[PDB]
Amino acid sequence: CALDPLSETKCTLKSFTVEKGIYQTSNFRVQPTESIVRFPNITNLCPFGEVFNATRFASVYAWNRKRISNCVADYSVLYNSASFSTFKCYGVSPTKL
Amino acid sequence: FNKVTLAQKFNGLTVLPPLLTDEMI
Amino acid sequence: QCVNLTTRTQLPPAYTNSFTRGVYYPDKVFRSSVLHSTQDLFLPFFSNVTWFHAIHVTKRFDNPVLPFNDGVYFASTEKSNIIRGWIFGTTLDSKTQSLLIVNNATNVVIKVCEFQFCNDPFLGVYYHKNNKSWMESEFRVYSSANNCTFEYVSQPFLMDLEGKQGNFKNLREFVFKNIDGYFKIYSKHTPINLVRDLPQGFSALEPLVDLPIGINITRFQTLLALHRSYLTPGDSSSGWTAGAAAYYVGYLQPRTFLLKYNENGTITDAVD
Amino acid sequence: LVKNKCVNFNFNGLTGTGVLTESNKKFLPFQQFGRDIADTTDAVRDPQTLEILDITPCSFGGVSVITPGTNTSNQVAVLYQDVNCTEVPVA
Ligand SMILES: *[C@@H]1O[C@H](CO)[C@@H](O[C@@H]2O[C@H](CO)[C@@H](O)[C@H](O)[C@H]2NC(C)=O)[C@H](O)[C@H]1NC(C)=O
Ligand SMILES: *[C@@H]1O[C@H](CO)[C@@H](O)[C@H](O)[C@H]1NC(C)=O
Ligand SMILES: *[C@@H]1O[C@H](CO)[C@@H](O)[C@H](O)[C@H]1NC(C)=O
Ligand SMILES: *[C@@H]1O[C@H](CO)[C@@H](O)[C@H](O)[C@H]1NC(C)=O
Ligand SMILES: *[C@@H]1O[C@H](CO)[C@@H](O)[C@H](O)[C@H]1NC(C)=O
Ligand SMILES: *[C@@H]1O[C@H](CO)[C@@H](O)[C@H](O)[C@H]1NC(C)=O
Repeated sequence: CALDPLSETKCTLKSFTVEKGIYQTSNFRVQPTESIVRFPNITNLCPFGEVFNATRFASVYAWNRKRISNCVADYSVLYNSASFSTFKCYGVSPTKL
Repeated sequence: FNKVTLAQKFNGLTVLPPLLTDEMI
Repeated sequence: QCVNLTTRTQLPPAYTNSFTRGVYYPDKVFRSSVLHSTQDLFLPFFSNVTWFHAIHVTKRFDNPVLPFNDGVYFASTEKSNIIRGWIFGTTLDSKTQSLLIVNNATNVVIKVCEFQFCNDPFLGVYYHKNNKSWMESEFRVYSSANNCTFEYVSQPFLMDLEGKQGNFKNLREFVFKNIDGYFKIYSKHTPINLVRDLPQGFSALEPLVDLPIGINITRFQTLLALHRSYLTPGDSSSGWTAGAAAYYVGYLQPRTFLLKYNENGTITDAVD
Repeated sequence: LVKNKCVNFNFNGLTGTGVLTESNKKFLPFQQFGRDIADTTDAVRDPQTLEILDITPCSFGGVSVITPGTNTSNQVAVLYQDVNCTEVPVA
């Protein structure tokens, strides 16, 4: 029942002989080649560069606070450079963004 | 013919054309 | 410091039926020549809208508290950009967070903080001799701000460089919502010619900006802009002057609406 | 993206299967994905180039066999209900 179309008609009709006519034996369905994905552009990145590459700093007792919100984050540019001494986080893995 | 107006393809539904087309009718 | 201004006698609220106005796109989906039925919160087609006199004529001042009730309609026929600011929140003090939406000739600023709003705040502008121009200061509305969780700069939607065109006044309508912790704002610019501010012409409302701010919102208050009173150098006095203006405030309600989409996707007509 | 090929698209916020083709219908500057009667995803706007793409369900249909009869011959002919001849050998 899976070698020739005529044998498929024989199997679907449950007989060894077939009369002249038309018969529907199987349903044919295509499948996707691959899964594609699309997302909006990369705009308004986190201003980590303007903060980490700042010309001057502030005193510890008068530490300056910067607010970063409503923007895209990219932590790869942070851990990519091996130019740091202590890279410590609390409660979150850097590799599980 | 022009006085009759509204059958579309979908996920699992199809429509088969008639044996006798309009011209032969 | 805040300049206080209240009147013992309250102006009675006027009324208007707001003919066939207040329809916005419920979603951002596209349909071509389809009649679609939606279940969302729309302004009733023939309802009572409150026509408020922000300044009444020397002149009286009033920006009274208006309950939100999960949706507000807003429109006006201002000619000199008298209406500039919106205020939303719970208590409008330092106790809880609040939302201020203000705009100037350059850009719109949306800012949600623990704003300390004055009881009777108004926007004041004064001439800058050093800058040889006019600027706006938002400190007249709030004194101290702390814990600012959102900043926003965007293109202005209320001001025009042309100015007043005469009798060809332009009508601007806004619709606010608060669903799933999102603050959605709609707008539409439409010219008018008739004396009555809300005409029979029906036009759709297009989305402008969505805000993902989670704050309990139950009360809102409108804001007005005032100009500094300037006298001769030989005289010294303190005061503020502005032109008379009015705006319309209507409350949304859950209703079933049918919208007619044309071929190009623009709403042309609707029925309640 | 790939056009005129059956793919499992995953666009911004919505997921589905179908084919991606060139568009002629024009959206409004604030809309994301179109629709049609019965509320099925008919077209999706590209977030990148601000272009529109129509979505068509994957080609499918029932097969059929043309048999003159067992007692007259063994030759047969297979018929697919509604398929373009380019994408027949898929399954
Ligand atoms: C999203 O980003 C892509 C790539 O950065 C932009 O694609 C550009 O499109 C213009 C169209 O005129 C082409 O001239 C450029 O060659 C494309 N590539 C680049 C790198 O610019 C696309 O325009 C962006 N879309 C939005 C809405 O910002
Ligand atoms: C600082 O500038 C250097 C030089 O361009 C660059 O390599 C580095 O990534 C910058 N740091 C950040 C945090 O952007
Ligand atoms: C005057 O202004 C102060 C400051 O907000 C306010 O507390 C007070 O109630 C106002 N009084 C009157 C009579 O307007
Ligand atoms: C709809 O779009 C077509 C094609 O651009 C245009 O010819 C027609 O005038 C438009 N109709 C309206 C009402 O805008
Ligand atoms: C043999 O096949 C023909 C097909 O043309 C059919 O008409 C005929 O009935 C068949 N004979 C028998 C005995 O079934
Ligand atoms: C089948 O697809 C080819 C591919 O270009 C096209 O030229 C042809 O017109 C299509 N035929 C039908 C009947 O859809």
